[PDB]
Amino acid sequence: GSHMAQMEEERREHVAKMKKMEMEMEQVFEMKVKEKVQKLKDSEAELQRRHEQMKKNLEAQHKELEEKRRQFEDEKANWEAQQRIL
Amino acid sequence: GSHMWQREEEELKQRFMQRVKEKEATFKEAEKELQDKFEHLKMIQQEEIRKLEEEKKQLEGEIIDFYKMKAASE
Ligand code: NA
Ligand code: NA
Ligand code: NA
Ligand code: NA
Repeated sequence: GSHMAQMEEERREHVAKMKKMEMEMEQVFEMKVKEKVQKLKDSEAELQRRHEQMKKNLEAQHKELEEKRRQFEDEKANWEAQQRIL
Repeated sequence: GSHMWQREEEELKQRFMQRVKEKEATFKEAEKELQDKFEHLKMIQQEEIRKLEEEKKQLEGEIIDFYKMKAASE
């Protein structure tokens, strides 16, 4: 009767509601995964930037030491050759 | 009826809640692995820094001995 027809219209509205809800929730979830993927890419990029900076800093530190040692050995060998009395 | 329809809404809302939660647990683990890999590489470079400092200090001591010998030689 009139209550069955009212409930049938409510049932129809519910079916349409679940369709829209699922579709829209899927769109929100996709944008959520898209944000998490970008956050993870940023994290790796920052850590690789820090690693490259420290790597280049260590190369400079090694080079400066190698230079000072090379000049010290050259000056010591020059001195030795100059101290030969005979 | 009306209560079953409300329950259907809640089941879908609970589904997405759990789906987002499991997705978040995978991202948290990928970030964890990422942090461990780069922490490992950082430790190695911090030991390189201390070895370089130690080498610099050793070369400075050799230079002192050499200069003191040059002054004491002539
Ligand atoms: Na973002
Ligand atoms: Na001579
Ligand atoms: Na699902
Ligand atoms: Na260090």
